[PDB]
Amino acid sequence: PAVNDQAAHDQYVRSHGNYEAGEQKNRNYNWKVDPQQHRFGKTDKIASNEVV
Amino acid sequence: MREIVHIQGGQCGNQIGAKFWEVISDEHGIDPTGTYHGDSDLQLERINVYYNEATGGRYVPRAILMDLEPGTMDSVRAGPFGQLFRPDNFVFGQTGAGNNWAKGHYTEGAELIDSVLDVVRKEAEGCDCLQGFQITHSLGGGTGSGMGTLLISKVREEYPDRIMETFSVVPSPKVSDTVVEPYNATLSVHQLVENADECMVIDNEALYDICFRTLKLTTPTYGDLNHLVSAAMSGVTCCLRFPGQLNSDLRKLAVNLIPFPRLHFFMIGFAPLTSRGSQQYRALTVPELTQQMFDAKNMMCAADPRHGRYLTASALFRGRMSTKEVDEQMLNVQNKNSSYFVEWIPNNIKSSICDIPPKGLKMAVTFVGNSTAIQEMFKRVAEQFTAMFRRKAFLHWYTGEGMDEMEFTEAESNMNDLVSEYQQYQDATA
Amino acid sequence: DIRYIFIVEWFDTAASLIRTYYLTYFTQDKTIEMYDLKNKKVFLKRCEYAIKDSDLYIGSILNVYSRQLKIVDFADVFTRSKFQNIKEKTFAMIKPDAYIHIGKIISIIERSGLQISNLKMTKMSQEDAREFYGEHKGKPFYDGLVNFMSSDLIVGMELVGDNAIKRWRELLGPTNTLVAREQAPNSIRGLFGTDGTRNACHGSDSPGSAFRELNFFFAKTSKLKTQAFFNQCTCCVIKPHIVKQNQVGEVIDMILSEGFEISALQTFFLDRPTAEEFYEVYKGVLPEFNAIAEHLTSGMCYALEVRQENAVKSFRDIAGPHDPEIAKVIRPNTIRARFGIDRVKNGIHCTDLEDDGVLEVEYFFNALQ
Amino acid sequence: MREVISIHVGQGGIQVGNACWELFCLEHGIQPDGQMPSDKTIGGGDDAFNTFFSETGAGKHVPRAVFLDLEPTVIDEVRTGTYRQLFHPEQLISGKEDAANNFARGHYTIGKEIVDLCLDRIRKLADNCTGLQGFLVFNSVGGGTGSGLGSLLLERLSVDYGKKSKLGFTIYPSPQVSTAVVEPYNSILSTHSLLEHTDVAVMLDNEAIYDICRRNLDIERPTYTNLNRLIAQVISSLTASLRFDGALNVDITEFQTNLVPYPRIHFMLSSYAPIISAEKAYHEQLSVAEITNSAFEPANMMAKCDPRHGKYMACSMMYRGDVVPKDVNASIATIKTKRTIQFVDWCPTGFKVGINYQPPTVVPGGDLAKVMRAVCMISNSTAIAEVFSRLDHKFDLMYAKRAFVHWYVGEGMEEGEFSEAREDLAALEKDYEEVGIET
Amino acid sequence: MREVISIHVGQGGIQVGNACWELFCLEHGIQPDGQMPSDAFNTFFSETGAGKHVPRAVFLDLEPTVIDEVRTGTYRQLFHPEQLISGKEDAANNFARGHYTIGKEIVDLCLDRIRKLADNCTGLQGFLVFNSVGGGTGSGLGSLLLERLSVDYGKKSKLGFTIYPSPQVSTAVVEPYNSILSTHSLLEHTDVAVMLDNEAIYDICRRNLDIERPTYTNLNRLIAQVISSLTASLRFDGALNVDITEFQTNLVPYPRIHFMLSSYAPIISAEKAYHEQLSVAEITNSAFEPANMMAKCDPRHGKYMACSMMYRGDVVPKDVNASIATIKTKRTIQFVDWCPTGFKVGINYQPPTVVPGGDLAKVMRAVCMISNSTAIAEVFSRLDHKFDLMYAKRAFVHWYVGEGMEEGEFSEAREDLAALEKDYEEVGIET
Ligand SMILES: Nc1nc2c(ncn2[C@@H]2O[C@H](COP(=O)(O)OP(=O)(O)OP(=O)(O)O)[C@@H](O)[C@H]2O)c(=O)[nH]1
Ligand SMILES: Nc1nc2c(ncn2[C@@H]2O[C@H](COP(=O)(O)OP(=O)(O)OP(=O)(O)O)[C@@H](O)[C@H]2O)c(=O)[nH]1
Ligand SMILES: Nc1nc2c(ncn2[C@@H]2O[C@H](COP(=O)(O)OP(=O)(O)O)[C@@H](O)[C@H]2O)c(=O)[nH]1
Ligand SMILES: [Mg+2]
Ligand SMILES: [Mg+2]
Repeated sequence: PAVNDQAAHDQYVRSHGNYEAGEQKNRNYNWKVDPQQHRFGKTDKIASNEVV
Repeated sequence: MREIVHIQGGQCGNQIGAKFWEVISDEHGIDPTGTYHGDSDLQLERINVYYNEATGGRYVPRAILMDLEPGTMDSVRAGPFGQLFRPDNFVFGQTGAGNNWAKGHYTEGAELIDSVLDVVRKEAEGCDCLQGFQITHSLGGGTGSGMGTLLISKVREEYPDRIMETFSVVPSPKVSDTVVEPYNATLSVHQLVENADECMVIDNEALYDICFRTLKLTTPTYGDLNHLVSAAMSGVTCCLRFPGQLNSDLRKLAVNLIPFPRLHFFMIGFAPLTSRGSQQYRALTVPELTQQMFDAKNMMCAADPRHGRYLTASALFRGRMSTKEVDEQMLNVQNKNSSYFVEWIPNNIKSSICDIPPKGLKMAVTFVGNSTAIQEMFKRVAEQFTAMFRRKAFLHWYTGEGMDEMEFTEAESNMNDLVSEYQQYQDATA
Repeated sequence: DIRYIFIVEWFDTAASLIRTYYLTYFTQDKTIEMYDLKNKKVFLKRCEYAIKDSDLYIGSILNVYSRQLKIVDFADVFTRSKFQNIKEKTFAMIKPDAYIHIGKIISIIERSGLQISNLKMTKMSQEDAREFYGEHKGKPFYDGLVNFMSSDLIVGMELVGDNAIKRWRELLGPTNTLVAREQAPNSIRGLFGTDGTRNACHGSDSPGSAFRELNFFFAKTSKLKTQAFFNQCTCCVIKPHIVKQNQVGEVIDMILSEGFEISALQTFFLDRPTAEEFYEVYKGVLPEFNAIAEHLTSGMCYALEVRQENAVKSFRDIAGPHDPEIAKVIRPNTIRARFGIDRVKNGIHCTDLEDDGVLEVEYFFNALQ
Repeated sequence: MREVISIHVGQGGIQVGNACWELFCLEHGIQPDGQMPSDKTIGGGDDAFNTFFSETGAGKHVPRAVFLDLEPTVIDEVRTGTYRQLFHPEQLISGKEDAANNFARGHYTIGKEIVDLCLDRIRKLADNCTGLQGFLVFNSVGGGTGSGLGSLLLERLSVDYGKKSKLGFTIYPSPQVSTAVVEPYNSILSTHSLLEHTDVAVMLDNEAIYDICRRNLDIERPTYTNLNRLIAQVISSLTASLRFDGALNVDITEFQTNLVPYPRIHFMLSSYAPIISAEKAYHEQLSVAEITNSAFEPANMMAKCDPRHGKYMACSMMYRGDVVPKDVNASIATIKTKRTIQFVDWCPTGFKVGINYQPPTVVPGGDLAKVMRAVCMISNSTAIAEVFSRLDHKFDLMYAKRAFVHWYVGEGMEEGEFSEAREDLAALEKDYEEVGIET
Repeated sequence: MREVISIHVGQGGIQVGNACWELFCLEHGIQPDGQMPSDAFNTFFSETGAGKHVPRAVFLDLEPTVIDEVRTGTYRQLFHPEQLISGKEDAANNFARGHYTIGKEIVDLCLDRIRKLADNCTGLQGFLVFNSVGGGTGSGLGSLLLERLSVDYGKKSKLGFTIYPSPQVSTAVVEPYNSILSTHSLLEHTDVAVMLDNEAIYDICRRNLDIERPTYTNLNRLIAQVISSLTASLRFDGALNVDITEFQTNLVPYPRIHFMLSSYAPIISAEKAYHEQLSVAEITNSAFEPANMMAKCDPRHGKYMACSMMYRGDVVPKDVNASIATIKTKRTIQFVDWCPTGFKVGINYQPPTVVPGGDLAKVMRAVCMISNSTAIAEVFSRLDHKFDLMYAKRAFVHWYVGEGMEEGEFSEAREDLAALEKDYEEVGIET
């Protein structure tokens, strides 16, 4: 096969942006929160029925 | 004596009820499970105004929940105080209205009325003496304006000597909630005007206008707008249940509000209203209530009152207060705006006093008045309707259930006639 | 998101029927929702309320909307998985030798992170005294110890909290009382203990042993009865907010120092039918009648009995004016002025007259039981 | 008490219909092997999920779907995967010979031996349900095999049942991308069958979908797998209200009477947003105002067309999330005042506001990331004329010298059928122009 | 409730943009990663609901090298993931190239990006745009950007901190052309433009900072402070607030002349700064010193029409007016005849921040001046002559015509440059 390997798969990512079908641009930031959880959004303050 | 029943149709009518009954319930201190827990004997004196009795000592509200779809009905039950309703009186359909007015008045709704017309009959005769009917429904929805209006028309023929009230939330022009808003509203008034003893317009647009400029809140919810109305609805019927200087039943409000046979539409405004942080700085004096209660921004309708003249004015002062101060404030305001009050009806303000104030405050006022300002709300609806009909847009659904083009034309004729006649007296002089 | 379900049952009053629900709990945003087992219809539409994370444990109760409902057992397997390790149950008691310090010892328990769930005080009996220690019968000191157990009042309480049993044990210190002070002076035993057999308190060691001692002293059918003396006495009830604010030890400790002989006290969880009627007398005064009777229903509440010479007058002279907001200005040393914060939560409550008090104290401990 | 019967016909429709069941199954809380999760066996006391599942009396919840395809390869793939244990064994009816993109073959020659079983399957599913609301049918107009079967079912269903609502999630031919070499033919004839039988037709052209994925999701090599989910996510948006508590619910019987101005016009193009990859998502608050503004942006239109080229008749968009009703009122007010987007003259108001309390749930490991606020739109604007005109023009060239018409003549398909079909598309095209002219 | 958007274009503009962000980031209390280690800061940033913040900026350019440095350094987390629009090819100082051949296909994404940001904000005050005329790409793209900006929005104010070429020190060889075409476009679109030529800057650091080897890293730093000095009033409590909108009505005498020259003081190294008191009298004295003009012009060579100077530091107001009296009395600084009072005093409280590893030393007081000067005609005078000489024999002309531009466009620039010179002479004549 003489196939490329994940050890070389990432390198090709950095060189010419050559990927495999259906995979995403990984920038490897520093997530203080877990990407899978946490709804990645902003919440505007909303209390109970204030007219009470 | 002089008791009333409660009937609601469509989710707009039903949703409103969820607050009124919870709004009204607190006043007498009835706990959710029907066990009395109030302080004063006055709290129990007129439990006959809206309630009844049953074995076991637990009370129950007399309501009629009528609609064609299960989404709205299955929800209100689970809410707080939702266990008070008798499951026997529940009635519901299985198909759904789909917002087609013709669908909810002749094709589907007409079939299910017999069951609903049955429930209404027992309560009316089952009481000591029936005073009238109060109903909450939406003029902007297919199931409401179609099936809702059917209930009133049949009822009126049966009980010629009773009065009725309808608190309809007419759809404002800027924000529309149903692409069929024009048709289902224009047709609705046709039947309503003939037999509806009374009808007062409340604008959802006003609901949003009042909150963001007076209460000083950040994000209202559907309950927020709902809460006020349920408090408001008690205002007209507040003085029928508690002792006071000048008691005034629902009819008495009728006598001094409708000068002529057809002009029978009203608008309301609630005060006082102070914000969370502004709840203490404002000083409470009887003159304080008057300014806002006639204040333009306090009117609960989109129509601007300053663009017309008041045919008649009514006011229900709430709580204990010096009798004269109630009047002296009223007359002065009557002269200080002599131009805005039509000149051919002297002494065009009524007053009332109820000694038991709503819990949480010390003095409050509910505004009701028939004014030439309500002219605009029809014209805005009139302009929209004429646009669509010329191109027969959105018409196939309505005509496919037996309706014929002429009936639509006839409804408009009455609609415009009411608007034209209303401005007839605006320029009238003595 | 993440859900825990506790099937619940409510004891209505219209008829003998009883019903069960699910009483779901959204830990994501503290929302409440309930569902009924009969007719399979939605009951509570997932609204907001006031339920605290520590008030949800097997064998506890919490009110919602003037309805008394309590947990029964685990609903789904998912729930019994998370709470299997946390939320044990271990019982505690205080020997009569520490009677004149009872309020203080209670003080540190709350601060530690546990919860005071149940509490009772009674006078042990010789016949059951031997039954109290079923395993130590043969030991040489077993007889002598039993002889001492029948001296004077005993204060009982159940400790519930995350890993409570071990946390309780490390709070006492070493077995012998003498050795504790040399090594552990920050424990109950390092401050109050006197001799080897007069250990400040005795606790539960093993979960297998922890179960029995809890039933024996808090079962529906127990041999120990209240010892409330109904002559020359006045009654007072600690309002719930003190338990929620974690100062109950302070309130109790305050009245012990005055020399009062504290006679009887047993917890009481109560609902509307037994709340309004007790305060029903004030119908014509205290225009806050509904609230004070209302708030009395929410959360645990202690019941107290006090007697020195003149039950009401002598105690009322330190009970002070009913309005706490004005108590501070004219009564700094009185009880409430240190805790009262507003009109409807004014801490300790005192009856009105000496001649009327007796029946009040008889209500809790004679009929309500 | 509301149920809906799901029908899938045609390979491309099969895969798309495949994904949606993963999105729907994940949303409610049902495990892959049919039996509820052991952890929360009876946790879900409320019967909210009835909208798509029917109790077996004792056990799992059987999907309310019927999968059809005249070629065993793709379906046999379905009946060997991890979901093999979910669908009813004897409802996935498979044939013997493929239609080979021969529409005449898929409607007059082979289909007559399998239509009956499909109808029988349709009937038995309904009897269990009590309140049938309507029919959702997926099918790919680009394939002959789907087209012939797809046309037949609607006509058969329209007569067997009657007035029940009918909807179709088709995928028409891309303006410039193509898959087969005879797509112009099979598309035009198919439109004839679906024109006079369906109340609503949706636009999901695949050419735009590829464009949509690249610009936001940041994926340079998209395959059919990514395309399928988006539609599956789109489906949940319209059907979210029927199965969750809602401050303002909208019924499928309520959708029909607010989107079709006239008896003939029953098409519209949809769009969805926001769709932000988890890598670059949390940098924006995702306000109610900005999401709506991007909603009408030409780029995010799921269908390859330019709405600026025409007018708007009526758009019904349902939100989902924690939107504040005033904020919803906040968004619309701005849109109308805008000048770049203009409505048709005879419709002063064209918004149907919808809100919900159930936000989307993210399929694990996918491109999409979780977000509180989401909105789906489907508008019927005069822009759709471009696709119909573009398809029609392509038809004229081939028919100039009867190229490729000999095979369709080989399956009992009358020659004049093309003559009659051509007129209807031309008739439809003239319909759009007449409606848009000002009064 | 007031916000301002930042627009940057060109390598110098991009690099000059980077410099201002380090000062702003370290000024308000945000680490480079974007998180906050536990309402004024809204003036430049926004909140995404949880955690970090997203600066309100947009970067445009045609060459990826400079920008690609950003997305690989320590400031990678901050800027918007997609707002750093990047092209594929370089214009290569062919001013035409950046306006009719390559700029047309990329400006579109720019207009959309600005469209989004304006929606989120509520109090759009104005646009501050940096662009260098000394380079082709930075010129052509900038010109179209400003042209589309005005027509799309309307009356919203704009600011441009351009960078023209030095009198004698030069960077490119075609600077005379791209410089001329820049002024014509910016003349009718940018309300306020500050000259910041380099040749003064090198004289600024060496004369004071005693840095004999200044590098572009340090040069960008000075403009970073000045942006801090001018914007400081918008994001801190003050006894006298002067808003960005309150500049066009205190610095522009006529609709045409809308150019001012910048200058800064004091600048002193921490090794030598702490042996003098730094009194207000001298600090204002050093402000008008001909040495210190941030731009290469001679103040002694012309009139003054208006000079708005913003103190910032702990200066007590009382010293303010007295200093003004000192300036007005010296006979060596003569104001224009028709303007009696030529000052608009502004004061702030927050002391200037010092970035670690910098050259400037923390001072308790400072002055930043932005005033129109009649001398500014010197650069136009010198530049106009240069264009005439090289255009005599159509040097380099055969290329610019190679990107679609017409020959007639160049000629009209010459006439316009003549008009600007004529007006300046007219304004100087006493009545
Ligand atoms: N949305 C979507 N469309 C697809 C996909 N694959 C194929 N198509 C479309 O489907 C058309 C062909 O019909 P398919 O449904 O794919 O296959 P089929 O149903 O078996 O029809 P035949 O190929 O004629 O047998 C092609 O022109 C494509 O445009 C897919 O994965 N997703
Ligand atoms: N003050 C200052 N100016 C710079 C710096 N770097 C570049 N410049 C200016 O940029 C001009 C040359 O153009 P470039 O820096 O190459 O960028 P450009 O103007 O957009 O033209 P391009 O080369 O096409 O990118 C010079 O005349 C300088 O005035 C810097 O670090 N500091
Ligand atoms: N203020 C307020 N109005 C409501 C609420 N729910 C519904 N409405 C009104 O009801 C109208 C639409 O009702 P509709 O959906 O047709 O009711 P249905 O026909 O019974 O389904 C809208 O114009 C709303 O203004 C609510 O919670 N609050
Ligand atoms: Mg196929
Ligand atoms: Mg370059």
